Order: sequence, then C-alpha cells, then structure tokens
Amino acid sequence: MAQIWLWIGVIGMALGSIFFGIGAHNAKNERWKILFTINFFICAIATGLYLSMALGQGRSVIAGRPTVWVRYITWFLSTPLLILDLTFLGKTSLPITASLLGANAYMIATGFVATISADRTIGHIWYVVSCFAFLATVYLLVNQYRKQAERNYPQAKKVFRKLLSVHLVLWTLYPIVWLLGNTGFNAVNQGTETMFYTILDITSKVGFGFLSLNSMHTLEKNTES
Amino acid sequence: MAQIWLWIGVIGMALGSIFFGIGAHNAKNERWKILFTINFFICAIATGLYLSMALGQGRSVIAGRPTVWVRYITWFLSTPLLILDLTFLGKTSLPITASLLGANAYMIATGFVATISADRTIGHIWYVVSCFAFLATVYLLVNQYRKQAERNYPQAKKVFRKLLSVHLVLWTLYPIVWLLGNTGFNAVNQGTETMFYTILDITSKVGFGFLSLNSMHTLEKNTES
Amino acid sequence: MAQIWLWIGVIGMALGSIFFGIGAHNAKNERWKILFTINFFICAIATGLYLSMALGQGRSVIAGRPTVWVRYITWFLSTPLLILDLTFLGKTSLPITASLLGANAYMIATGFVATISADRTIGHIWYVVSCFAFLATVYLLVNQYRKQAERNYPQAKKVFRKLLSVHLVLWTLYPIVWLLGNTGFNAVNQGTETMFYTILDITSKVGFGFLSLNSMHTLEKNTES
Ligand SMILES: CCCCCCCC/C=C/CCCCCCCC(=O)O
Ligand SMILES: CCCCCCCC/C=C/CCCCCCCC(=O)O
Ligand SMILES: CCCCCCCC/C=C/CCCCCCCC(=O)O
Ligand SMILES: [Cl-]
Ligand SMILES: [Cl-]
Ligand SMILES: [Cl-]
Repeated sequence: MAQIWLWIGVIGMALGSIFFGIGAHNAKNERWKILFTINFFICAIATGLYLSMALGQGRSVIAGRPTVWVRYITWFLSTPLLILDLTFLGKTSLPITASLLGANAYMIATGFVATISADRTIGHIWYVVSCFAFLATVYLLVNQYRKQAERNYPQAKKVFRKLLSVHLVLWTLYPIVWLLGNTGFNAVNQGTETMFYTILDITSKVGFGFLSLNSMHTLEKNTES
Repeated sequence: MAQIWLWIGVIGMALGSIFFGIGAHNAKNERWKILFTINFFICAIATGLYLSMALGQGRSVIAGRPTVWVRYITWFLSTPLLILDLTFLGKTSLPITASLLGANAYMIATGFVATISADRTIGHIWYVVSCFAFLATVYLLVNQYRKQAERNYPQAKKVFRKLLSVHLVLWTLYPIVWLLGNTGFNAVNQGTETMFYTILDITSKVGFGFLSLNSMHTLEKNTES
Repeated sequence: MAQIWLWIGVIGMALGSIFFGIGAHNAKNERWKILFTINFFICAIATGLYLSMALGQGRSVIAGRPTVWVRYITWFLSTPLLILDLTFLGKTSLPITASLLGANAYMIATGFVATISADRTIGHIWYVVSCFAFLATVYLLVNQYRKQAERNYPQAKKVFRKLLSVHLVLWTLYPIVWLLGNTGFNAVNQGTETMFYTILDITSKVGFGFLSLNSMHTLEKNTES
C-alpha cells in the first residue's frame, strides 16, 4: 500500500511540474512567469522527495520505529515556496513575508526534531512547539497578511478568503496525520499514513498551485485598466 | 551546573523573544517592524537551541569528548541576523553586507568543523581558519561598515562606535571560551563552559537586541525633520 | 597522487581568493566590487573544500567504496555563485535567475544523492536526474539567459558566447569524470579522478573568475558614454 502511494506521489508531482513548467515557458508577463516558476519548483522538489521515498530512501529505523526523515528536508524547501505563492499574490510587506517564512521554517525544523527524537516525550514537546509555530503563521495569515492583501485588492477579498481557507484547512491536517501515525498514537498503519501524507502533499502542492494560478487570473481581471 | 544554565538560557531567550515580539507587533513604522522582527527571530532561534540542549539533545561523545554540535547549527542562523542588525542600522551597501554575512558564515562553519573533528590537531587548524574569518569581519566592520555608517549618519558616529565596540568585545570572547573548553586546553569544566556560552549568548542576543533598539531610537531622533 | 592534487587545489584556490580579494578591496565602483566579491567567495569556499579534503576529511567508505561527500556540500554553495557571475553580467531577469539557481541546486543535490547512495542502481538513477537538471540549465542558458544578455548588450554578443561556451564545456566534463570514477565505471583510479576534479575546479573557479572580470571590462568599455 505504502509503495503504490509513493509512486502515485511521484506521478502526481511530476505531472504538476510538467504543467507548471509549460505555463512558465509560455508566460505572457513577468508576474505570471514568477508565479508559474514558484509552483514549478514546489512540485519539482516534491517529485524528488517522492522518488527518493519510492526508491526506499530517506527512512531510518529509530529505536525500532520506522521514520521517514527525508520529507522534512524537502518540506523545508517546498513549504517556503508555498508561502511565497501567498505573499506574491498578496503583495505582502517585507517584515510580514519574512515573519511568515521564519515561522514556517521554525515549524518544519521543529517538526523534524519532533519526528527524529528517539525519546518520544521530547519529540512530543517539539510537536507542541511546532504547532505553536504553525499557530503563529495562522495569526499572521488571517491578520496582517489578509489585511494587506485586502488593502492591495479591495475588490478581491473573496480571492484571499479562498486562498487562506484552503491553505489553513489543508495545512492543519498535517499535524493531525502526524498524531495518528507512528510519531504519535500509531492509530493508523504506515500504509495509511503514507497515503494520507501523499494525498495531502499532492493537494497542497498541485492543487494549491492551480488555485494560485486561478487566483492570479481573478486578481488581474479585477485590476484591468 | 550545566543543566541549570541551559534552562537559564531557555528562559532568557524566551523572554527576549516575547519582548521583541511585542515590540514587532506594536511597531509604528516598517523600519521599526523590521528591526524588532530581526531580533525576535534571533532570540526565537536561540530559545530553540537552548531547549534542545536543556533536553539533552544536540550533543555527541566524539572519541570520548562530549561535544555540543547543535549550537553551530543555530548560530549559523542567528549570527547572520545579528550581522543584519548592524547592516540594517548602518544602511550598509550590498557588497559589504554580503561580505560580512559570507565571512560570518565562514567563521561559524569552520568553527563547527574545528569542534567536531576527532583529530584535534585538524580541529585546531580549523580554529585558526575560523579566527581569520572573524578577523575578516573585524576589518570590514571597523573600516567599510563604519565609514559607510558615519557617512549615512554624520551626527551619530558615537552610536556606531558603541554598537561596534559591544559587538567586537563580546564576539571575541567566544573563541576564548572555545580555547578554555574541552575543544582546546580544557582549562574549565563543562558546567563552567556551559555557563560562559550561556551568558555570552544571552548578552549577544537579548543584550545586543536591546542596544540595537536604543541605537535605532537615537538614529531616528538625530534624523528627525 | 591524490594527496598532492588536493594540496594543489588548496594552493590554487587560495591564490584565486587572494587576487579576487585584492581586486574587491581596490574596486572602483559597486558593480566591480560585487563581481570581485562573488569570485572571492567562490574561491574562498573551494579553498575550504580543498583544505578539508587534503586533511583527510569529507570522505566515507560506503559499502566498501571510498566516497568524497564534502565536495557536494561546498559545490552547493560555490556553484550558485558561479551562476550569479553569469546572471550579474547578463543582467538576467528574476524568474530566469531563480530558475538557473533552482535547477543548479537540483543538479548538485541529486548529484550528492547519486554519489552517496549505497545502491548504485539507485545512485545511477539520480545521476540521470542530475543530468536532466543540468540540461535544464543548458536550455535556460542558451535561450532565455543568452537572449536577455544580447538584448542588454547588443554590441557584446561575443562576450556572452565566450562565457557560455566556457561554462557549458567545462561543466559538462564533471558528469563525465563522475562516470569514469568509482561512482560509475571506475575506469580511472582515485588519484586520477582527484586530479581531474581538481583541475576542473581550479579552471571553473579561478579560470572562470578571471574570464568574468575580463568580460566585465569588455562590457563596460562597450557601454562607455
Ligand atoms: C529556506 C527558506 C528559509 C526561510 C527563513 C526565513 C527567516 C526569516 C527571518 C526574519 C528576520 C529578517 C527580517 C527582515 C530582514 C531584512 C533585512 C534588511 O532589510 O536589511
Ligand atoms: C544563512 C545565511 C548565509 C549567508 C551567506 C552569505 C554569502 C555571501 C556571498 C557573497 C557573494 C555575493 C555578493 C553579492 C551578490 C549579488 C548578486 C547580484 O547582484 O545579482
Ligand atoms: C544556496 C543557493 C540555493 C538556491 C535555490 C534557488 C531556488 C529557486 C526557486 C525558485 C522559485 C522562486 C522564483 C522567484 C520568487 C520571487 C518571490 C517574490 O517575488 O516575492
Ligand atoms: Cl517536498
Ligand atoms: Cl542560536
Ligand atoms: Cl567548492
């Protein structure tokens, strides 16, 4: 079960990469080129992640617990680009963009530590720390980020509501899966955990990528001369 | 002794993070927001460092020598932000800012190698290399950095004299502690070495953070219309 | 044989660093200062690489195969700066510069995995992936990069032809050496592989560095008022 889902991730991320790459190649306009390029690299990174996992790499048995450490290495690179999708579209200021990237980096880094710690009590402490770094991004997203985006696009508040809703709902599912997996309560087996992360990753990357493009289209139409 | 000092670091860095975070939240002005945000992340990173150390993590016994490797990983992230405190306040040019960040990164990276090398002769070679990278930053700080800062703030030369004096004196103490610790002559025990690095870290982060804010206030008053 | 070539690399990169550092120190002009500084750090990084290798570091025996992993860590830092040499001189747009840096990072990262994988079939898969990331940069260099550079310097097309020819020919030799070495067919011994990478590195760093400076001189003369 796990193995097929890892190849599904390879396929889905590769297809995402191909179609964003084609979009980048054909873009009319530097802003469109940038947005397609961000999403290309989000999916190209994840394609590499899923190939490594599908090939059996990136995994260690830590004190008897099979542990996939590689996803944190690539998530550390792909999730800031997803943040940049948001801050590019929202024309977010530098300190708020930096704060989002920094809090996100903190979330991924402490999630890594929460995962690889042999002492699972210590790991769960880092899980809480990582959750608070995520909550920091939630606060920044629904306050400063949203208010700046609505100031920049007064007629497109719904666009950013949808972007934020999709980001926030999907990203909250990751710490839930983590608690269900063998990092937490071990309520689902590895094949199911792998399926869950794969579906989340494809949706949060390919899916959010296409939503970001559709959002860009709506923003540009709203701000046509 | 070591254990209590690691928790003291957790507490001190957490408090620094809280008060710079409050400052960032209430900032009047993008430049103030940026400066508070830099210092928030300096202290938030170090809070994570000290929690990991306090929990017993980040340490390996290398050929019989207890070695804390984690501080180099986080120092690699927090010290460039301290450099950015300086270059933000000094409005330093891009090549000099890049040179400072690059020489600092070189210092931390070779300090890491100096620390983790099992062959302590090789480690001491890297110690000398790291000292020369530090001396490179000294040269850049007291020459190009200072001259640009004084050109940008002709009436605030004392502000940058104090910033530089505090930076240079405090940062020079780190390679001294390193020579006293079990990385060098082992003239102080681990508890004393831990106390020394903890006090240095709190002063160089929380202390320098507050000095950077006070410096900003003086600069803005000097340049009020 | 290997040992002498590693010290030759130390010497050659140190000399490159010294002369670009002198150039940076004496630069007339921010653009010249930037260009000298990029090349200084390219060579300073590689000086550290070669010192570590010369001292016996950065190497592991993986399943009986001596493997130098450290060169990928420093190449990950020095090769983007070589890309920046090109994009600085060509005044390349942000999405194309980002795409070049991203594809290059992908090349080095998957080259690392191709190298350290114990399963050499898996390693060779990553070799192909890395080759395609290189081919991506080739496409970007000879198309978007070149066309932008020629638009920015209509009278200096030959300058960028020479820069690109030297970059492309030299960088293609690296995956050839990799196939000849014990990562691939093991057609040359370690001393010869080490010599090959050392000569390539000195040429691609010190040599390309001096070519970039000469190119800058030609560009500025072509665009003198
Ligand atoms: C791989 C991506 C990692 C992202 C890490 C982000 C870290 C964010 C840290 C924030 C502090 C910096 C705030 C803005 C600094 C601006 C500097 C300046 O204007 O000179
Ligand atoms: C985690 C922080 C690490 C910081 C590393 C800093 C490396 C500095 C390297 C200097 C070379 C670059 C000099 C300026 C390049 C400008 C590029 C451009 O203008 O296109
Ligand atoms: C050590 C060097 C590593 C270099 C990695 C480069 C990664 C490139 C990724 C490309 C995606 C970003 C494209 C441009 C983003 C611009 C963001 C913005 O304008 O707000
Ligand atoms: Cl990923
Ligand atoms: Cl730190
Ligand atoms: Cl290098």
